[PDB]
Amino acid sequence: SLRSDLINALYDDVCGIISAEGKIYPLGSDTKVLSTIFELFSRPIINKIAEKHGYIVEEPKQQNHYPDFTLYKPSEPNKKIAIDIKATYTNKENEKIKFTLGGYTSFIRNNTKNIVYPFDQYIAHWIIGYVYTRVKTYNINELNEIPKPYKGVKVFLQDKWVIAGDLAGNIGSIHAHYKDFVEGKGIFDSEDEFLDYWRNYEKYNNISEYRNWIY
Amino acid sequence: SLRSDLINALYDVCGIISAEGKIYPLSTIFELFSRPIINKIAEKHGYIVEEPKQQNHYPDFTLYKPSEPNKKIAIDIKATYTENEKKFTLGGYTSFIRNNTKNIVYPFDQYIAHWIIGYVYTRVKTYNINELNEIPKPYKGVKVFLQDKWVIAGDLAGNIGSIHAHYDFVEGKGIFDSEDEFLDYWR
Repeated sequence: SLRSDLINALYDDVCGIISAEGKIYPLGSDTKVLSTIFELFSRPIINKIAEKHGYIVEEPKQQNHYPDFTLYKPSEPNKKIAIDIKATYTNKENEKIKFTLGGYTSFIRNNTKNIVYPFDQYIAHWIIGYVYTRVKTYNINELNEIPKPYKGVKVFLQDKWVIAGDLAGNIGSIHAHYKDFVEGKGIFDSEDEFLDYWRNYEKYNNISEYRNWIY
Repeated sequence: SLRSDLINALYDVCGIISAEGKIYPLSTIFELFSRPIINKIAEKHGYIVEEPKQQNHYPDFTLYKPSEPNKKIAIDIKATYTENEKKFTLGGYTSFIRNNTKNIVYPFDQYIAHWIIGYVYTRVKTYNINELNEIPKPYKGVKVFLQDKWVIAGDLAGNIGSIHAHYDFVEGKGIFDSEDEFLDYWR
């Protein structure tokens, strides 16, 4: 399985940005730089495991476009995997955390807008999450002093719908603990249910209401 | 002159470095570069800086002397690219400028100045400290400027597009006659 191999490759970080002159600038939990920093560590991994399974990998040449990684065996080109990399922080190790998962007004509702390949062609939508515990340049010899943005990184690979939640922030994911994301304990019964909730989200506001609405 | 001190004080990065010494080859970066500089000069003048607490909120940096809240300065870190040739975008012309209390940190009427810090670069496996030379750069050459929003703004988006001139920007060379004509166009 590309999937079990892949996730077990993720199971086994940043000091700052480095210049050509070897000068290092710390980053320290200041803003969105950490999502770009996270996808960077993953690109190599997604690539070695795919290759060792005969899978192509691809990225949105047209920059802003879903998903970060499109995978597929040339033989059966029509079954494509969507792999998005999301990241979130936790100030308290062992507290519940949240993620954002992409828009619901575009490709989930249109089919073609803002996606690398048409939605109908992807058979799986995986999510790679990192939960990192929140906590004048430097030399190459100062790596162990440079004020790090976080201390501890956790990752999980889970299908998108499984962890999707019922509240917008751009879809918000469930509000659970690291374990619930790994375990796969979301709130939707089927992905059919997840698609229908988010496509019709113009009646209902949360899952109870929703399920009543389908009556 | 905080505009002076700032400009005076006002970019080569080719990778991110890991704890294990490894280096990963590469607009958030320029953001990250300005922050440290913006703050050291302002503390040198007595301004408290404040970033936004939500996406899409003007401005990137609001600065003020606590005793004069209606004399805050807004700064916007803007960055684009060329190799040497022929344009930025400038927030939105629908919100805080016609509203005042929307999509902005403070009411537009508290800002007695708006600026833009512009960076115009030129575009184009892991390595280690010795391999540092072999790391292909992300951008060839980087230029920087600060100028008000009204001095370099004009036609339309295609946000709200600035002029399409040659790094002019530092000289002001824009098309509007004043900041009243600037607003009286986009409003």
